[PDB]
Amino acid sequence: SLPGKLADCSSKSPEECEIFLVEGDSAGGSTKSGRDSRTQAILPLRGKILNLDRILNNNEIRQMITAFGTGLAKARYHKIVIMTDADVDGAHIRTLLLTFFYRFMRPLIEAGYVYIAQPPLYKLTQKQKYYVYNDRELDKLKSESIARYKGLGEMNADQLWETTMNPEHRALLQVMSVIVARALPDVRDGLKPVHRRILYGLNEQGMTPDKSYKKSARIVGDVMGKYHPHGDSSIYEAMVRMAQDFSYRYPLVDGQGNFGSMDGDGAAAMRYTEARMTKITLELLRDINKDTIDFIDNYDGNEREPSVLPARFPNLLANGASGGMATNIPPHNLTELINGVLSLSKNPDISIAELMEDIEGPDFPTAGLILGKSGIRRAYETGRGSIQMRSRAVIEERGGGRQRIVVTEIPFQVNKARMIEKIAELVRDKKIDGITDLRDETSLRTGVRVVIDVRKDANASVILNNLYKQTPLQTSFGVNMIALVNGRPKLINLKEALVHYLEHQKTVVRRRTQYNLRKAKDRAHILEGLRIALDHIDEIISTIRESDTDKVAMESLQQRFKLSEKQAQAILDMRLRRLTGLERDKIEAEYNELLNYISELETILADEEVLLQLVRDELTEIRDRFGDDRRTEIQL
Amino acid sequence: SLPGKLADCSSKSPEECEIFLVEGDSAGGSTKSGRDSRTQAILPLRGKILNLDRILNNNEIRQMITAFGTGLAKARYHKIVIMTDADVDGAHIRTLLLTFFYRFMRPLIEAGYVYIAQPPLYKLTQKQKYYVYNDRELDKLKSESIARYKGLGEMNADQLWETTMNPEHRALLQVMSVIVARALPDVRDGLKPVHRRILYGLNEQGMTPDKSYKKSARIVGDVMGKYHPHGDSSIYEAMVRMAQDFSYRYPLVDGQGNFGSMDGDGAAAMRYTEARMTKITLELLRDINKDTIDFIDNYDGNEREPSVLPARFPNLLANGASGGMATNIPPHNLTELINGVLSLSKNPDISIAELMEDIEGPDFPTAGLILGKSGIRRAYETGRGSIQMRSRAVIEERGGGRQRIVVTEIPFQVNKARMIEKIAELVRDKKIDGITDLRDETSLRTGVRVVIDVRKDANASVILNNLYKQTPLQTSFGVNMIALVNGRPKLINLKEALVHYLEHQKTVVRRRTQYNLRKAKDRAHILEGLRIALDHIDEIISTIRESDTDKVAMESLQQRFKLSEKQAQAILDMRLRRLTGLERDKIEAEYNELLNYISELETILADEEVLLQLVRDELTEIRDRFGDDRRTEIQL
Ligand SMILES: [Ca+2]
Repeated sequence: SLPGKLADCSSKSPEECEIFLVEGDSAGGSTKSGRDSRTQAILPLRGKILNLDRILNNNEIRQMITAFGTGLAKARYHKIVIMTDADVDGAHIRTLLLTFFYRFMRPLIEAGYVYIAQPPLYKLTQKQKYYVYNDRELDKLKSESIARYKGLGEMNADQLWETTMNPEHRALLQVMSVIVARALPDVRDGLKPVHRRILYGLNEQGMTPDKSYKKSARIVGDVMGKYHPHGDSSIYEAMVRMAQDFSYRYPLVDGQGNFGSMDGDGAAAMRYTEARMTKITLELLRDINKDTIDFIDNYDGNEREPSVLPARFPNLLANGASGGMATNIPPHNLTELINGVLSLSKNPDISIAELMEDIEGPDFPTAGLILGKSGIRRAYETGRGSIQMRSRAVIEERGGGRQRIVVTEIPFQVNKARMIEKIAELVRDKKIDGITDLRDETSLRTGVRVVIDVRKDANASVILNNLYKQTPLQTSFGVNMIALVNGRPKLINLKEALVHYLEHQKTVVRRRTQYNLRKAKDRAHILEGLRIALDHIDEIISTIRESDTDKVAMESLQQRFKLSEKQAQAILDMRLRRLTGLERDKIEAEYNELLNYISELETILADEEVLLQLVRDELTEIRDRFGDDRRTEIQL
Repeated sequence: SLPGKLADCSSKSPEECEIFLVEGDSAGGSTKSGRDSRTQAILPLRGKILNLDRILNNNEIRQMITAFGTGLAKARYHKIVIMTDADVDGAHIRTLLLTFFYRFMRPLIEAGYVYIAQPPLYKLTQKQKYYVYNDRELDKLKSESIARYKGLGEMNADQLWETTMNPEHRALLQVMSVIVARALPDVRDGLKPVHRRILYGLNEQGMTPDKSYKKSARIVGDVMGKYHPHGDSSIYEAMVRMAQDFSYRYPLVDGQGNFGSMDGDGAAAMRYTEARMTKITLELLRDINKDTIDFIDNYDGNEREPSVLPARFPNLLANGASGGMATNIPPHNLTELINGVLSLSKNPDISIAELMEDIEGPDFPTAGLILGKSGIRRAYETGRGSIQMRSRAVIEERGGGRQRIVVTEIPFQVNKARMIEKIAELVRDKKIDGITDLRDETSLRTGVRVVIDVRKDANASVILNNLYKQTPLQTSFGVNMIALVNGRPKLINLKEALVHYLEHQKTVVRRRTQYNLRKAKDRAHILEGLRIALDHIDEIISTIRESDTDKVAMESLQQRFKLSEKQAQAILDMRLRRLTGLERDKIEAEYNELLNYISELETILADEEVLLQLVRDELTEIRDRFGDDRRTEIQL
């Protein structure tokens, strides 16, 4: 009987009593409310405390035991219900607890004293809503919107009680797609859920590069409330990351203010730093509203969001993807990439070895050196391979025979401070002799500059080679090209990544042509009715002003001038100001051009290669405006 | 020369060198970037570590010393600049550091080695923008929008460098309104910045009680991005608080899901819990868009927000205000309050003693007992007084002479768990004898129920009185009626609080009448032009279709039919569908009523008492629909 932590029941006979183990925040309070305190006692576990990571019993678990009473047939509660959420987090505790019981308290499992809660699963809102517990029941329910309960904290006390812990109605049980899709980038646009939502929220609020910087909170707050309902931290961090010259080969966010550093310096408060779209990002959301990608419902059903972006440049390979680290893809050269894609499109059957005549290999924003084509080959042929990144370092001779190491560029994602802080240790731990001083003079003007002062007697060259060994001054990049292909996580090699990409581009362009074509017809149709309308205006006003209701108006108009439902409507929504003299010709001018446009669009659609070239050209154009010089040197 | 923490410079002569102490997150990275690493070294202090709270030197401060070199004329840097933000937080570190230097390192101050940074203060955007450093310079600037820099993290590296740390241009210095207004409630609506923004964001997104619950994240995310650019935690917590039956006498938020408990149980994730407006909250935002309160610019200038709400019930006193705790106001009875206000309005000169014939005193959502009219009197007469809250407890006799204490209601804001957890200690510490068992069977059906089992030999009554002493089972409420009056924090007594309130109501109602009156005229004017327009339609179409541009159209119309600029405009924006038969009469019908309405509104405005009664009645109506029975008993 823990006083402050556990809620006790009146009954004292273990046969009657039942104890619910719920996650404190998940449903501690509401679970304490809906219960039948005459026979129901609750013990909320402090989720954070519980965290294969075995160790001495937790204060939380120790309490769990005390309350049971066995830790022996002297048990206090015959039934021990485990209430936990459906979510990733929830299954954690459910398993940890179960797993636990087996190891130090199996008799309970043997005795059938531990149960597992079964809350509703679905609520069908069609105010009438439904309480389904499994797909089959749901399938039968719907045949005879949906919203799946994935958190106990979504439910009120009484409902929690009525559906899940009230014996009369309850249905106890004796005794990872979120994790997946939520991390891995789509192979089509390179973005992972948070990033895509972010770039989308930038687009939706029209924070284009041509307009002024908006405060960061203004974007975090929007995305969090509409697409990504989690801590601001996760969104702001991910947004900061896209804005760092040393993190993205092609920053997608344009930040203003303090945005951290290679040393893991933090970024300023979100209400201080400003951010807007990068010009290259516009090529990432280009045509998004021309039915080029399928939209989906947002987490709660009140908004709509892109399953992918048009991604008019090969972003996955370009900017890379980063890691648990289920995947690990490196940045590449946009010019090389686009050139590689153009080479793919000229002939489908091109070899990875030939793709590599365009795509030299990785190309980190941080520059530096790659130590050989070996790991690159393996990584491109299979999707896995270690790649050797070594800093750009030179030694320079000065005064009284003294020497000096100057580190100009460091390996990607290496924390410069921790590296400096490390060499220092190797010197205090006397594992390095010759270093008389080390400074990190890295600034905006000098660029990265770590300076190691070697002494006269020492050998800088030798020391240097010893850093490649004892420090991050050389780091391996473990390629591991995993990405969402066809909704499923897949491992890809170089060619395959581009293939799915180019495919996406052919889909985007065609889908755009179609949208544009059916939007033009729609408008051409509407213009015909307007022309008719305007021409015989006298008539139109006659038949309308004779009509008693807007509905019969619709009727006469279609009847007498042979207008369509849409057309009649448009004429009724015409403003008197459209009656001026110039209008008629603008309507005819817009029409005559629109007809020509419709024609050109049907021409693209009709011919396969015409469309592919359209893709070829648009790609070529972007490469021309955004492509730049390679920074990382592959040597040997 | 701390390696990993401090950024070093090349120069080694203390005369040249200068060290900047900046707040790590504030501007650690951007400060490391803009610097002149040839003579400028930076030491970012880990803000969190630094937190009158004196103690053993911090690891942070210890580093500060090491780097200086004196801690002696053996100093390393002749100049020691302290860069910190303007914000509340910023002045903390600025003072802590200064204060520090005096105590263990005064020679430096004596030597003039410590300076203080002076970043720009204002940026005037009129793309041309300005860099002002003080109001006078600004005043001269504007005479010859504004946005005040209040965070170093708002600035880029190069600007930080150019304006603040570049010696050529820099202007060093040898050697709380936010805190205020940001906590205290406005005496007019009872709300404090976060709450008002929240209720406003509920209104702006139309999350009215008649529509469905929206996920909590959907409100947190909106408010945070538009009005309150801080951690989601602060907003969600404050929103949860407004939704708790045991926290607000009149919940302003209508929550669904897990929302915590008296035991300090947490609320569920914001993406799990649902929330919407409470019906009483509608009386809080009633007429907000009828020019009843002054709007202001939001933190970044892209949005507009209420400096106050209409607050059609006395919310400050009703729901209270809570605490550092600069203020502390208790909940009250809405019926009593409204009655007290009506009593005020019947005669301005009413005494606090008479107000108290309506307003019995505080009235906590948690019920319980108040121990006397004493502290109440003092609190109402002066705005300060201790009030004694005691639980509702009874003893009941059972079996073999055994007794029992049953606690039904506890004092306001007392953490029930911590209280139970406390009594338990008093029993293990053998400071209480007779308690054979204690249980907290509080549920939704049983309500609050703490049960203390006393034994036969013990005296429950005696024990009980010993709890009032040794535990929160009795708690004092320290009244302290401070609130924003006229932009300034002021202490108020009972009468004064209502006075400022009733005043606000007279302002709201009049301001509404005026808005309604000038909006009706506007529309009456527009209707006259439409009538004319429609009547002579043949003409109208003639003169319009003869016009070549919409501008000359405007001209002819005003000229020939003597229409006004607005009127001519409206006729041009008329849709052909408005030409149907029924329209003309609706326009005449709407007009004929509108004229009558305009008349009635001028009647209110004209007469003082007519308006006051309007307030009297509207108040009376709300009291009738929302007023309820008093829960807290004032006894003796
Ligand atoms: Ca947080």
